[PDB]
Amino acid sequence: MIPGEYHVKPGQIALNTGRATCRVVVENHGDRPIQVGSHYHFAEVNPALKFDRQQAAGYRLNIPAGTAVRFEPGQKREVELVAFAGHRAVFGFRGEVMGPL
Amino acid sequence: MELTPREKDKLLLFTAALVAERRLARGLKLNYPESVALISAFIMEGARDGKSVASLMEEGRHVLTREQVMEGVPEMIPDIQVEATFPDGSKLVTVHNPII
Amino acid sequence: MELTPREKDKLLLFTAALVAERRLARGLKLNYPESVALISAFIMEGARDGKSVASLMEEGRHVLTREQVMEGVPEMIPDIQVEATFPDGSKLVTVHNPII
Amino acid sequence: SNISRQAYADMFGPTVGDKVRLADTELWIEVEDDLTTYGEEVKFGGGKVIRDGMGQGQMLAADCVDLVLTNALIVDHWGIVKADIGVKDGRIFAIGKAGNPDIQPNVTIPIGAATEVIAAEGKIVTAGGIDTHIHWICPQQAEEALVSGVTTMVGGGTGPAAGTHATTCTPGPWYISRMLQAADSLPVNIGLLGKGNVSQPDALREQVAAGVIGLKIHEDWGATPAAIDCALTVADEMDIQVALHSDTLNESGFVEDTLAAIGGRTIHTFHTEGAGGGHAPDIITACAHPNILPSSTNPTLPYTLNTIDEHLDMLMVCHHLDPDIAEDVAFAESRIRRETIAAEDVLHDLGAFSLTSSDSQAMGRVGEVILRTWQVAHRMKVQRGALAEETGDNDNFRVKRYIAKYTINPALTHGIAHEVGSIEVGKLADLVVWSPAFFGVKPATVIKGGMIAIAPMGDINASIPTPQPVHYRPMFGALGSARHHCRLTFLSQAAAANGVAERLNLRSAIAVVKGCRTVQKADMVHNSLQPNITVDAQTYEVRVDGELITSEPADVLPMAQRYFLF
Amino acid sequence: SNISRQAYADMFGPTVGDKVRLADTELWIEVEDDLTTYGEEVKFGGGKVIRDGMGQGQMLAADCVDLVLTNALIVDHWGIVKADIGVKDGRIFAIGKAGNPDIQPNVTIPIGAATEVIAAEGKIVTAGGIDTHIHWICPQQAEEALVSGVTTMVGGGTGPAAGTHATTCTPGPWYISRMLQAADSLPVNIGLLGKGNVSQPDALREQVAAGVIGLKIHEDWGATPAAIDCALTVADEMDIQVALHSDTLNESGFVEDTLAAIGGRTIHTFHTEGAGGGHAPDIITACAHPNILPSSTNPTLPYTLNTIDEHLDMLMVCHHLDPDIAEDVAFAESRIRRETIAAEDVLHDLGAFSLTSSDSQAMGRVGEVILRTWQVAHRMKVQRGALAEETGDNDNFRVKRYIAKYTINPALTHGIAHEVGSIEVGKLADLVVWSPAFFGVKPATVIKGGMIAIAPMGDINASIPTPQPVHYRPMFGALGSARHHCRLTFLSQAAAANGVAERLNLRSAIAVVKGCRTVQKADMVHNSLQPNITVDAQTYEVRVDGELITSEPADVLPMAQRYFLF
Amino acid sequence: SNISRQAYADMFGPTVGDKVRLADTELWIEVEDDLTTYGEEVKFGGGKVIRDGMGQGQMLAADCVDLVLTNALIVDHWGIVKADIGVKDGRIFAIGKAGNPDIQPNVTIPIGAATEVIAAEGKIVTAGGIDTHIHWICPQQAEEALVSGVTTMVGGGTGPAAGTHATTCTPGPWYISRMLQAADSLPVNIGLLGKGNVSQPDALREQVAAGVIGLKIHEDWGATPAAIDCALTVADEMDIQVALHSDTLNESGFVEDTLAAIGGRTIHTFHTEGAGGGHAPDIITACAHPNILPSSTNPTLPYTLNTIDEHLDMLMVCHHLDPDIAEDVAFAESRIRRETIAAEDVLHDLGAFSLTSSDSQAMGRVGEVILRTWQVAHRMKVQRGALAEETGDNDNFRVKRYIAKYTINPALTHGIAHEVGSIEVGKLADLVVWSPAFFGVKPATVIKGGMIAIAPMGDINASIPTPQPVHYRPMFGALGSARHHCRLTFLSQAAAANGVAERLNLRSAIAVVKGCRTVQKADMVHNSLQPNITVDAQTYEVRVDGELITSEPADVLPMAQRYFLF
Ligand code: NI
Ligand code: NI
Ligand code: NI
Ligand code: NI
Ligand code: NI
Ligand code: NI
Repeated sequence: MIPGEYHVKPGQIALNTGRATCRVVVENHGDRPIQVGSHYHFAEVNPALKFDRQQAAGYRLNIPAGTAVRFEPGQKREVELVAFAGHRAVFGFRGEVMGPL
Repeated sequence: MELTPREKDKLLLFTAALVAERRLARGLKLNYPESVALISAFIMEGARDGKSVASLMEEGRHVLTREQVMEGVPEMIPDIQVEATFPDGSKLVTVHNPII
Repeated sequence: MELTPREKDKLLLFTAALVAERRLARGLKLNYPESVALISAFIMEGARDGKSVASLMEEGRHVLTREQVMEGVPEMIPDIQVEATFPDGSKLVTVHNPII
Repeated sequence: SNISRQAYADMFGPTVGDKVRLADTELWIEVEDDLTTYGEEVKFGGGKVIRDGMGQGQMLAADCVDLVLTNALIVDHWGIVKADIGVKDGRIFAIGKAGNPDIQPNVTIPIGAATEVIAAEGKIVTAGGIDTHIHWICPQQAEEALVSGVTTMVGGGTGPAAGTHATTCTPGPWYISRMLQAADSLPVNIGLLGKGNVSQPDALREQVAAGVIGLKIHEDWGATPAAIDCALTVADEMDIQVALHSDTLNESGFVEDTLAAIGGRTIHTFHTEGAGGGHAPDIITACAHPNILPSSTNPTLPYTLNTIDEHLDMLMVCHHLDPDIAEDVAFAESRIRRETIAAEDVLHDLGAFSLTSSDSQAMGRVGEVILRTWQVAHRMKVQRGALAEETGDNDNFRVKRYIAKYTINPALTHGIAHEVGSIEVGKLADLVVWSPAFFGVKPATVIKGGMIAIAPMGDINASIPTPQPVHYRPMFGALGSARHHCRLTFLSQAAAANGVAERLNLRSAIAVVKGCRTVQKADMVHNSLQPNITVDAQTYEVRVDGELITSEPADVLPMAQRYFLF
Repeated sequence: SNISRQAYADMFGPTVGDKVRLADTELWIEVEDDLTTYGEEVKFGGGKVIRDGMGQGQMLAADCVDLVLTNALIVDHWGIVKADIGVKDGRIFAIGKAGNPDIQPNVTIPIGAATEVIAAEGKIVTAGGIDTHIHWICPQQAEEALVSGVTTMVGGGTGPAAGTHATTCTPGPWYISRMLQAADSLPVNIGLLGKGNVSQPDALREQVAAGVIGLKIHEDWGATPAAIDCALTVADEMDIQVALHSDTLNESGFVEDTLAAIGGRTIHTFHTEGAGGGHAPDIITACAHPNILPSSTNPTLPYTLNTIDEHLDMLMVCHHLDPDIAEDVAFAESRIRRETIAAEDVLHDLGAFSLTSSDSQAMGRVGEVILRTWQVAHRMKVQRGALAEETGDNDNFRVKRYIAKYTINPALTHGIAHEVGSIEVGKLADLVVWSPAFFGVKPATVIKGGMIAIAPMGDINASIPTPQPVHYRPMFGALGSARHHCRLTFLSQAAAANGVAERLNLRSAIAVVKGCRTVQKADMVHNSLQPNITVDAQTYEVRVDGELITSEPADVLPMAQRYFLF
Repeated sequence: SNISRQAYADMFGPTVGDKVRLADTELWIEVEDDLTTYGEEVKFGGGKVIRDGMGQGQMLAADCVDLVLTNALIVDHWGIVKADIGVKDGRIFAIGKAGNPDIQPNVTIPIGAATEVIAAEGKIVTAGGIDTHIHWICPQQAEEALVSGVTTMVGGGTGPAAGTHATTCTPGPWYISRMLQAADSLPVNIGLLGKGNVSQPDALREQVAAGVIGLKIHEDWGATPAAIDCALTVADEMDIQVALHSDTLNESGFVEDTLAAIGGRTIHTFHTEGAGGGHAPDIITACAHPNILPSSTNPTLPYTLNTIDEHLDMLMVCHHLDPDIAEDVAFAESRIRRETIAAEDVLHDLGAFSLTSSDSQAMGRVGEVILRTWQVAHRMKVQRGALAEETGDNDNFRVKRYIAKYTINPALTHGIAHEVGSIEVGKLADLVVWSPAFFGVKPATVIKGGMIAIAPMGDINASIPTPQPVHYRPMFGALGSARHHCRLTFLSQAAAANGVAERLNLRSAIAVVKGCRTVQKADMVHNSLQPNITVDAQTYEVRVDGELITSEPADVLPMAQRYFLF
């Protein structure tokens, strides 16, 4: 008896089902660590991250909502991305889209 | 004494810990508020004696064991936090999983 | 501890009873508020130990005698009432004519 | 991407099929549905979802909510579901999925620059409680009730005066006017009860036009068939409710004569089991009638080992009774009966008793309405097993049936269900957030009208809000003009019409009661049973359809010594 | 039907010829009259008298009282009588017999559906006290005074500033305006004193027109004959009272020169015995003049064993005096004299001193005006026996003479006796209910303006209001808008005329002072003695008509250690 | 007549050339000038100077001050001088010589019948503090801050909600309106911060027009270059300030990209050292730019032995971070660096960091802004000796440089220096009186708007105000309508224009912010250094012009265990 205890049913959940995904290799070319959040528009991440921006366009990281991927200075890695949904209008970030796509 | 609202507030905590220390001494298993009070009060006195934050984060895990508290109580208290005036001013002490 | 207003209020009662227990121990005859506090505090601790309402209505008549209190005090206290959390929840204990 | 159910439960709170134990009871709820899109949950914090262009959109204030409660597990009479809750202009705006539609799918609750966030993952959210048996003996009862999760208090009184000590009545226009003025300073919604005992109807209509939303008929002011009939005729004309504490003495008649005076008209019977007052020993039979809305007051909930002992003494002090005056002492064992006290718990479990209430500082504990309601549900589960309505391995139906007793049923009985009482679109945002280990006992946050009004708070000077001592302190929703905006004073339609609010210079928002006369037992959510119930005049045994209804007293209850300092 | 006197006293409280001891003193009051009809007493509770058609009638609100205090034993300057008290619209409506004239005889106070009841059987009811020497050093003094039974506070100050620490003065229009605004938040009636020390009358009239109801002339601001004369000329023109703390130093003259400056005009002399301030060592002779209304402040009441010791030190901290500066220390033994301190008690007993007051946190205890007044009466009875006016075996005359010193005499001196000060028809219902064992020490209920404002209250969450801890808590009469309705801010006639209340947006009810200039010593109820009194300049002995007036210090007093925790 | 300097210091407080130690630190101030005429000092008390015709004149109220603080030792950014201070209509009227010109020479502050007196001889008087990093987590923070000497609080929040726990933002018109209403009940001046994070400017202008005087850009709501640019464009149009907590994660760019987004526009950078938030590990370089006004928050002030240990844990609870989620735990040692924490103290000493602030209950202690600022000055004196600007054997320059960090510099940064922030003619009379032994720790009196609002107060029932227990209690300046008159709610010019005050029925006095866009680092009083500062990306060492800036952690500090009960 633990007050307020959960009895979670075993297994797993599949995240962002039914949306396009793509993998891209990213290298942190800066001298300071950079960490990226689950819903940030990946194409507009800090310019010290070198990768193919045009592929990442309209995508975000395919990871649990609210988690992050960290890139130490020099670090190279392959990430998986999932496309944005809703109206697919991108506002903010680096101010590179600011409208639909 | 010119007591500030925060000093008056900690007097409330010390008194709740006096209630718990007496019950522990009669040999009762302590409940939730009693346990949180007793451990907090011990850390405030360790800061008054001048112990460091690091020493207290550790000693605070040894004030009460699972056998001196009611069932479910160790799980209701994942950590305890309390601030006190150390010789080098106010510092926060966090004791994680204090009841083992 | 998440103390509710009622828990904070009972802390006031426990502290007034600490004032009375010390004076009783120096051998003074207790006054009105001191007596009401000392007996009330004893019943709250009996409910924490798990005594029943009926046992406490009785034991509460034996905490202080007429020789340990000032003149007129037993007459100023026809009964004492106090509520506490028993194992089976809050219950009211009424002690009639507690000072004989 | 996949994540295991266990890490998912840890980050966003439980989802469909997961079960949670309520506090330290034996009751388990199972999540019935989840309104999210997995992967699209909103979570607030550094590097999280709710940020400009991400989970937060570009809309102006009018197009987004003021406050979102994220990942809440709702428990209400209509379901136990995982959802985001949106609040706008002090009201519940939507139960659904929150976020930014520019990049997220199926967003129903839009988050913008104007949106504040309360993170509810891992917590349970309920409506605020509604206590309809308050004696206004002191103003301090409002904060004690608010801390326990009760956000609306209906009752009568003028302070610690003999009349109020005994009865929920605010007598007369002058006292009704002073108490409506004092109500602006209290952080709970309030409606007042006038003195219903009189056989001249005009003396009644004057109280209703002054502002009361109801009349209490109490035997200490003479609960005679003439006074009962007069109060009900006034109630039918003015759309107000009548609360009854009947003639215990059987001085003017027996229970069937009072039932005959009522004559099928809607009435709320207080402390229907009878220890708190009413025809001895059979007022409990009133729950068989379709026009009776029956409540219990809480010292008899649930039946335990010290119940009877404590009761004989508390009878005395309340009512103004002499223990030496043997007439004032012969009626106690006619009033306190283990037989009707044990049957009352079962009647709650079957749905024949529909509301729970305090009877505050007048044989009832103002901060224990919710906790005792759950302790009765726990004791019924342990003794009678699953209800017949129950589906699945969980107690969801029993939880819905009991949460209805201090939320929607009292709001329906009193004519205020259009404003409060359940988590439904358009109603006042009075919400209580609970962590599961303290469900029903000590809440984490109490929201009045869309602002946090009281919450547990640690050291004011600390570097974070969590260091000791942590105790309940009033928040911004409880202060001055913000409090006036986030609470309601309920008035009768006549008072509202006569401009009582402008004349007394009332500062809070006003709401009007309506629908008091048409509500009947069949309208009580999950609690509409009309049993064929009898009480033996000599032995007092209660039978429903010839079967003896009884139960065993607990020696120990949950939501008790594990949580409280004294 | 017959009932014995003893069971009758138990059920309805004492009646004609019965005696009651006041607290633990040696004072006994005897009931002088009883306004009831035996058998027709009203009593509230289940099966009792106050019920529809019985002791409760069919009248509309306008024809019945809002509140009835049943079976009260009144103690006031005019009598010690058993009666019911009726309150209507916040005022005292009748002292008489309550009930329903449809079935009861000789009913003068009608009870209806609109009537609340306070059961007073077995209790004593007095007017609320009136303290006229308050230093507004902190707002917390109002609740301490209210708890003790004082419902009206007259004084001056702006908070804990050197000027206010020393003197009862609210200087100037800006501070007077801010303190009138702050007064709406305090649960007592208030009137303010301006700074009377100035020789330009216009600087005075500006303060009065701003709202003060009086001027204090204090020696720390220069109590010179020019300033005294100027303040009295302004007072005669504007119908306001002058309070005087005279030139202790004899810097500008001796007592007869100050008496000459006054020139027969009405003045209230504060701390007339002189330890609290005034011409050393003979300010006490001022009680011989017909235009002087003399009060004592309370640390010297009654004279006891530790009196002198404690005094030397408290002189210091109040006035802003250096214990090293020998001029600031040579005048203490000229100020503190056992001779005038022992005579002051006797002068109270003879009626030559007419009012008692605190001098709060400025050599005086704000919560001890009433308790010390009774302790002086007890010590005088024990030392001098019965007064000459006394008839019967009881101390009724001495009780009337002393209760007048903190009720009617201060209201007459300050021009507010038309509103408050005694239990008389038409006056504000500021009433205090005492149980006899705690008479003068801790009241059971304090009523402000017809609403209970503060009372002893037990556990908020308890099943009844009586379980521990029981401590004084503010009630509905002390909250927000209800408090504004149940208190009075007193203004001068000029301020009232200039619309000061509308300009500062004052929210409480306003009353105006009048009759300050015509009151004289012969008007002090039971305290109008003008003795032929002398003080020996070297030995300081006080003589009245050549007889030495003195008394013995108590080692132990009643209303002391039996009641208080610390 | 002659008097020795020592007896003179005892009677009137110190004069030119005398030195005073501040509390138990090693800092000494030396009196630089004295505005009195020796022999003509005003002193209040029996037989003293301030009396009718003497030190008190014949002028009407309009020609004299409401309040005089006598013989005060002022400590402000402009000087450490002995002078009398005159207050009139709630504002500072003159710093000079008080008295009666009819008989005294060189009187600049006239004392009349309308003048109250606070005796300041022997005490130090400062302006009230101004804290610009408040999270409105609970209303109790206002009294804790007032007790410490802070009279103006700028911040954002709606109560204990996740958003407010993390960020100083009051999101949206509804919450901004409710918090402006709640602000009338708090005894401090307040201005509110809206949610600055959005890339649609209209959603910003709506918040400003609703009443906020500033926008907070916080990384938990997305501190991206698009949101930063949008908030600054709105700020330049509406004359409001922008406070920044930058992107710690370097997710959208590094520090130079955020510096590039800002584009030379005025901005206030919160917790500039970076432990409280900001580009890791080099946000500290922001103090080199002329358009950046940099503040520190207080848990890192000064650097001591337990600093680092306590910090890792407090990071967690504030921001909504998982200690198990390694991304939510890898950034702590990137955030908490002994290198930047030790350099921050030195940067304060050199004037490169200009303001100190709390970050209340969100990694900062609301009652420790002033005390920690002095503890940093003490530790810098002990470690680096005298500043270059210092003249004489005293630390006057260092005291002026540090007192500026919580008084005038925050008022200049936020556009409110026209109302508050320094003891200068025409500004609001928010003053704090300190006895030297408790300077910076526990004040003797806190004056809000010309009325004492809170002060240490002994036993309410005592014969004087000084007997135990002595603890801080609210005074008349903190009550009801008087409080509304003595506090300011600051609004943006647009809100003021749109009649927000009349529409929300705000009761306090209103002031408008102006001058937020033109203030730059060179305008920070005594704190205008723009160092050529670098941070090593791997080792994090801070260098200014190639010299390593570092310091040693204290094991023991003054203004600590000698004063506090816990
Ligand atoms: Ni009842
Ligand atoms: Ni009731
Ligand atoms: Ni005096
Ligand atoms: Ni005085
Ligand atoms: Ni920050
Ligand atoms: Ni912050």
